[PDB]
Amino acid sequence: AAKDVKFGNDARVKMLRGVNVLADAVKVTLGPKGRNVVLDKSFGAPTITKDGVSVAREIELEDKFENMGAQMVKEVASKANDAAGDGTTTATVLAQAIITEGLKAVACGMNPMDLKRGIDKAVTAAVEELKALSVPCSDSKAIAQVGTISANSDETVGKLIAEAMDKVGKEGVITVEDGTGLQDELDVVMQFDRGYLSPYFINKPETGAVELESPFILLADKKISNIREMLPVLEAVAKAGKPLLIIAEDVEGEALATLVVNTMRGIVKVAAVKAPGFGDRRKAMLQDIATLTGGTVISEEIGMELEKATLEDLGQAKRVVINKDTTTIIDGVGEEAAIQGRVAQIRQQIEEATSDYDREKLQERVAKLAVAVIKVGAATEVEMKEKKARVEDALHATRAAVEEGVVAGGGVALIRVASKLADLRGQNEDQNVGIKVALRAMEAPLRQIVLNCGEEPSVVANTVKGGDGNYGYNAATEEYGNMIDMGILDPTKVTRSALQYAASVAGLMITTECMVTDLP
Amino acid sequence: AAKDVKFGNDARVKMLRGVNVLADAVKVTLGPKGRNVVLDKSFGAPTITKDGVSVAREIELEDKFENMGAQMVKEVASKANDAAGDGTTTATVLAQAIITEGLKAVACGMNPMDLKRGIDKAVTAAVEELKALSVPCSDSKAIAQVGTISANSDETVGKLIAEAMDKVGKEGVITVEDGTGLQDELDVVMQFDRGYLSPYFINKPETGAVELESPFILLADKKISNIREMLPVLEAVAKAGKPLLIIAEDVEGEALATLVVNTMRGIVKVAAVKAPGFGDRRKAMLQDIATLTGGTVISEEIGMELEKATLEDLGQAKRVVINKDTTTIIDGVGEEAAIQGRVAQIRQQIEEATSDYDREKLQERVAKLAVAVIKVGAATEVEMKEKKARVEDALHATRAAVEEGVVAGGGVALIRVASKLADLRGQNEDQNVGIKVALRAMEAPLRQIVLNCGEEPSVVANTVKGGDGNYGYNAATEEYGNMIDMGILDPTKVTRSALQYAASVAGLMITTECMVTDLP
Amino acid sequence: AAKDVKFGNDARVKMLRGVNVLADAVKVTLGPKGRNVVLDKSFGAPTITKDGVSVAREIELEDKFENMGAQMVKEVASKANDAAGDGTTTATVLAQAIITEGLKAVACGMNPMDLKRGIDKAVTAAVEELKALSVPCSDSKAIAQVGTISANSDETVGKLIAEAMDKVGKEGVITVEDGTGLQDELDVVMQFDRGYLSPYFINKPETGAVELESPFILLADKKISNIREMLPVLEAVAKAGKPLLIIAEDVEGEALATLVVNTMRGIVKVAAVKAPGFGDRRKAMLQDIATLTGGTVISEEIGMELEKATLEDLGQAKRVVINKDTTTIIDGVGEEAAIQGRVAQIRQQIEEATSDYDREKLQERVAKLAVAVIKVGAATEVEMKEKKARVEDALHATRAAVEEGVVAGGGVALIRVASKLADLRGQNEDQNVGIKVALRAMEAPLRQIVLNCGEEPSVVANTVKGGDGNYGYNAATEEYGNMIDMGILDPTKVTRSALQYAASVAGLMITTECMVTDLP
Ligand SMILES: Nc1ncnc2c1ncn2[C@@H]1O[C@H](COP(=O)(O)OP(=O)(O)O)[C@@H](O)[C@H]1O
Ligand SMILES: Nc1ncnc2c1ncn2[C@@H]1O[C@H](COP(=O)(O)OP(=O)(O)O)[C@@H](O)[C@H]1O
Ligand SMILES: Nc1ncnc2c1ncn2[C@@H]1O[C@H](COP(=O)(O)OP(=O)(O)O)[C@@H](O)[C@H]1O
Ligand code: BEF
Ligand code: BEF
Ligand code: BEF
Ligand SMILES: [K+]
Ligand SMILES: [K+]
Ligand SMILES: [K+]
Ligand SMILES: [Mg+2]
Ligand SMILES: [Mg+2]
Ligand SMILES: [Mg+2]
Repeated sequence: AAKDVKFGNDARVKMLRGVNVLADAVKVTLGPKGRNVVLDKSFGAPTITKDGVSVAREIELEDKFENMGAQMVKEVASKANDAAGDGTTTATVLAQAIITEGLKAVACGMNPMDLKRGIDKAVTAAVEELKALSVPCSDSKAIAQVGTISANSDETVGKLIAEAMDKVGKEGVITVEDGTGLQDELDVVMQFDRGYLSPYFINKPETGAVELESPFILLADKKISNIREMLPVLEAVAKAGKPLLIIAEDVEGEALATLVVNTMRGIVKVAAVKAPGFGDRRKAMLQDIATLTGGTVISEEIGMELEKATLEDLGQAKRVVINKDTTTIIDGVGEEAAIQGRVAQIRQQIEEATSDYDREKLQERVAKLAVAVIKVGAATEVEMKEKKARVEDALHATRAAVEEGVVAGGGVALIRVASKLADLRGQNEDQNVGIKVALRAMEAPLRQIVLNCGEEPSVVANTVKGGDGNYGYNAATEEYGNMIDMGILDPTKVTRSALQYAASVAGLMITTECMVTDLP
Repeated sequence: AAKDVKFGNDARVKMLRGVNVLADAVKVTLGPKGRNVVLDKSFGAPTITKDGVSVAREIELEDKFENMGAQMVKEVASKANDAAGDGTTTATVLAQAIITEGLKAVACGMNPMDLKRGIDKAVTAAVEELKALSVPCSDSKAIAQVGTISANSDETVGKLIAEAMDKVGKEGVITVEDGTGLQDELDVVMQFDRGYLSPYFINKPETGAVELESPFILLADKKISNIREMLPVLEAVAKAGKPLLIIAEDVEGEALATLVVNTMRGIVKVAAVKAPGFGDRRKAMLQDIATLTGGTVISEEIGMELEKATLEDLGQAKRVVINKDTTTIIDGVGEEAAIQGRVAQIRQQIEEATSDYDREKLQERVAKLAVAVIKVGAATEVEMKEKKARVEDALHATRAAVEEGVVAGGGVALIRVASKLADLRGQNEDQNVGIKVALRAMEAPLRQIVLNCGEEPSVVANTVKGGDGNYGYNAATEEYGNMIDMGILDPTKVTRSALQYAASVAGLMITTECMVTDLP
Repeated sequence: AAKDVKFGNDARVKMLRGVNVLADAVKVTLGPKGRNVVLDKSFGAPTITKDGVSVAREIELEDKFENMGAQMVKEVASKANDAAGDGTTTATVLAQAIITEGLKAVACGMNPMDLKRGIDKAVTAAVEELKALSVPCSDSKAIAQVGTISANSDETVGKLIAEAMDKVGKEGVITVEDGTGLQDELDVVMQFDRGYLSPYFINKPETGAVELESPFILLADKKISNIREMLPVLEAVAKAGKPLLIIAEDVEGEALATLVVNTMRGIVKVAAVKAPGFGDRRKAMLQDIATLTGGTVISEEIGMELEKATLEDLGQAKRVVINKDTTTIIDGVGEEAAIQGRVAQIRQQIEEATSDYDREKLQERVAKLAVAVIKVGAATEVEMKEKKARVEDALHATRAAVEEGVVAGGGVALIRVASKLADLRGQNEDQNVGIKVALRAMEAPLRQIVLNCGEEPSVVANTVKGGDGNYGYNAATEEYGNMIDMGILDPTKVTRSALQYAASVAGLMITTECMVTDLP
């Protein structure tokens, strides 16, 4: 289509106006005295949220150029989220603060492409300075604090996540789901998403689930349809007394029908459940189970018949629990040598994972061998969703603090790094201004946090910069102090991520001399 | 699409204006001197109703922001309904009254997120205070009163529900349907909607129905067409003397034809009726019958032939009654262990029911095992529907009073709790104002009830607050007295639910600093 | 969609304006000096009609609220029609007259919900008072009068319906159809809609019909295709001399072909006709015939072969008449014990009929055992349809007078009841006004009838109220007298029905404080 083409200052002013709308909608949620944003949503009720990326993703403006502005800087907030899990508002606030200052310089005749070089240099330095300030965070008290600050000063959420990480370990997974109840709730477990195939197996109608006591476990790679194949193994289990779980690709009617009438009567106690997964991942996961239980995968492809299996090839467990949705193996017989060998193998499979998706499902399996769910409580569903948004953010920050340490919150970390880089220069004057642009932007987080409390950001900024180390402003309590002593901890990873991403995008945005878009 | 983005006070004023339209449409129905709302309805006649949620669900406003207001607070009324069954108007009135007072504070510079904390704290306290005031309600007189007040002072409805609960018990179900007649009507019963397949079975032409005395019961999952399958079992029943009921998927002509000539002559006494339901629900229900009668479901799918059944697999009952429309099994042989085991299973099936429809049919079956129907009478159909709306509400309130006690109605319960929390404070001033916001809102129900009588709400409120305990205003009679003595009982569960839900939503709504929606 | 929401007086004024349009279109047809309404109709010619519900059903207004008004009160006219069959205009006139007076009171500050209670009480009383005044109506002269008044003073229609009810009895059915001729026409009949299957059976080419003299009757449930099955019975009829009628599901070619050549020659005299009905109704009706004729239904389903039938199982009749369209059995051998037993069975089948359709076909069969059609004559088709509309109304009123007696027409019945309830009071003042609202409305029918004659309704009303008993205004003749002596009879059922339904709806309509509808 025919295009509208704008140049120079006109293009930039539009680009900014756009940035500001997105920025201005997100910035209002920053900090403990941050407020919430309402996002209308076509199919049913609107959403109240503090989560900066959530606000950002919805912004789209009418004016084709302004929109372009907002649509580019939206990526800062968005990428922060995909890497860190928190800091999305901070990231957005920095980005604005750069873009704004940079463009002002561009208008003064300075060469954008150098302003960029400055900014980028100042940031590469700031990243390293932050790694210096970073003190690690591994005790449950520190983690609970990060969690708490991350969930907008909700101590329960901190406490609860800290408890969770303590229980699953570090090679273990934590999810968050909507609770039925009014208060928060933590559940801890190997399990996979498969129910009984035969609802006539439930041996405890109390729970509506099958509870096989100290059973054998048959791992069939192929899908079963004839009871002939089972007879040899079913026989040895019938003369052993112990029950049996059958985890094959599928238990077809002809061979299912029978199995039912056999437990129906009490001849053998057997359960049938599909195999966890699809394709090569199934055989991989099915193998994981064999290792935990000390059984052999009866793979039809690698020269085994299901009839030539014996008690030998069956896994064993202390207990088994299966319901309409999930199957759980409690404490398998498999030796911990074989297990941790199998784990350090899958651990290096995640190293060569060049795609995120290949990494997801792999660490899921290592957690099954080395898992927890937090259920979020609230009165209504508008409440549920702002709370659940905070819990996720908190969990992310906690995992990030663990893996990269913490720094003083209240945006002081950045303010310090800015004073430490006060001597940084570039190859020429424009690059210098570029550095100074970035350093001045580093104050923005603190400044906005203070501004959302309705106090004079210049005055607070000055007072924090007059101090040392972890002296900062506690926006919640409205007085100064030692941020680490007051539990106001941001993960290093998030503060770093915010800064890097804002800089990346904002840097480029300053180099805009022409804009091309469709006509209205 | 391009979005309209509004901030701060503008956004809030719009949000309120919206809340008020919904609120203002619902509030007019509050209390005995409440009036009705007419809701136009595209396909045919309009609806007259007092039921506050019904009005709420229809509100949708033109202005995109105002709508957002109304669409959020709509959830208060809506959730009250899903939890309690009554109090939806009250809930809505509170919500408004909070939002309004809170936003006024937000405009005074107070920190919304703290106003929220206050409100929420005041409410958590009020919930506990209400549990103190709650006296239980288990005698039929008290229940009839709750029912009566709930049905806008209709004593018949109270009386009739009280009678119903007395007869079904507490582990028994009550439904409401449109009556054909002009006056109300209660019917009480395991039974299901299926008649005889063969009209030539009626062994008592007095009633035009089959009355099988102390019979066996055959439960066939598959549909029958050949008499071959029957011969083995039919044989053992023919040499046992006792009659037989056959409840299979269907009794086809070839196998039906015969069965007739056999009872025709007196060789065996047999009835044939289709199975209750369709698909997986049929097999589920067919199984319920087996448990009540001590029989086995002869399921062709899970490896059973109909020929290999014996007297073993047949259920038994004390008596059976079947007519053109319904089949009734009176007092089955099944052991109450197996029954209540089967029930506590279906009881937890209703827990995981995430859809309303999955909940309906499940509790229907538990009533068949552990049932009454109220038919509502009215002259026209406009009348039918407002009445039926009141009966449902009443029934809900009665069931809620039973399970959580009652408190003094006329909104006095809340007014008392408010005087008891007069000393409640928070961590800081903004939180205090937040508490006071909630306590002042607690007066709104009484105030609106009085205002719908066209009398001075301040004057009545003052006079009730000057009193003690259950002193209140009786809006119907226009004079003060002891609300429990005057039968003006609200269930605790509903009063609590109203307050909790209003607070949840309204709390969040006060934290609004930005709104994002589509352009017009 | 976005809604328009109106409150209080605004909403009510709109609601009324709507009611009035519908009311005002219907009221013009009231009474003997009533006029007609023309209803445009998309597919072809318009409709002229006096029938008040017919006018009502077409009204739909542009203004969304006014429409709501009209759409609710439309139900009065509509329900009157479904219950009574006449009085739809009267009902509509009352409804208006209540709504109007009630709303005026609501505007004076009186509590709508009490105004309702008053109205309803006054009506429950009026219903009983009317049952007092009701004198029964069973002589043909009285019925002819009701019919006449009902058909807007058309004596022929009265006379003709009176003759009809006299001939079919009270357990007999009357239909009305369009006539081919220019004048009205009554036809009277056991018979059913089936002709000969074989046109080569007509033994009297004068009429073009088969006249079997004193024959046997074979009732075959199954459909016949082979002459083998017939031979046993056909044999015994061939050696008996008497002819035979065969009423089976069908007489197929192979078995039809033969039967023809046998009567063709004079070996046996046989007729073949399909069975009356479809499905379970066929077997039911086929059974009715067996009872009237003293034969057995040879039902293949309940263990009978057609070959094992003998003269035993054949019905018998005095004469049989069959043409291209219908089969008639004149005076069957069946004993009147068995017949009236079969009838009092089908009579109670119509009691449990909860659907209108289940009632239609049942009383059709009782008439066949214990039926008439009125053909309406007119010149054109515009004429046909107003006339046919009056005949139906008349027939309905006659059947209603029969079942619930009559009262003095000209709306005097209601005027009397109003003077008798002059002392009725309620629990409080608002309820009193509510009663007075209803009593004043009871004058409206008379008042409107008089007003359609262009005479002063107040003056006539006063003069009738000054009188006693059945003194009334005869609007046709324009002078006063004894309404029963002048033949001006309304059925009690209709007068009662009108009042009850108007009150039901109008009562509720007065309680309107808010209206919610879509935007324009
Ligand atoms: N009590 C406090 N005083 C000062 N700063 C705080 C306090 N609590 C949290 N913060 C800071 O405010 C920041 C707010 O983060 P948040 O508003 O969730 O946005 P983001 O998406 O950037 O995490 C945190 O980095 C933290 O350093
Ligand atoms: N006669 C009365 N006097 C005072 N209050 C009453 C009387 N009858 C009912 N109420 C109160 O009015 C409230 C009205 O409930 P209702 O209008 O049905 O709305 P909701 O959806 O809140 O139940 C009840 O909680 C009850 O306490
Ligand atoms: N000659 C008459 N004088 C007075 N009233 C009459 C006369 N003929 C009929 N009426 C009255 O007028 C009414 C007219 O009924 P109609 O206009 O058909 O409306 P509806 O639908 O109410 O039957 C009858 O109830 C009858 O009482
Ligand atoms: F805005 Be962040 F995700 F707390
Ligand atoms: F408005 Be409530 F449901 F009585
Ligand atoms: F208007 Be009524 F049906 F005579
Ligand atoms: K945020
Ligand atoms: K209500
Ligand atoms: K009329
Ligand atoms: Mg955060
Ligand atoms: Mg109520
Ligand atoms: Mg009439």
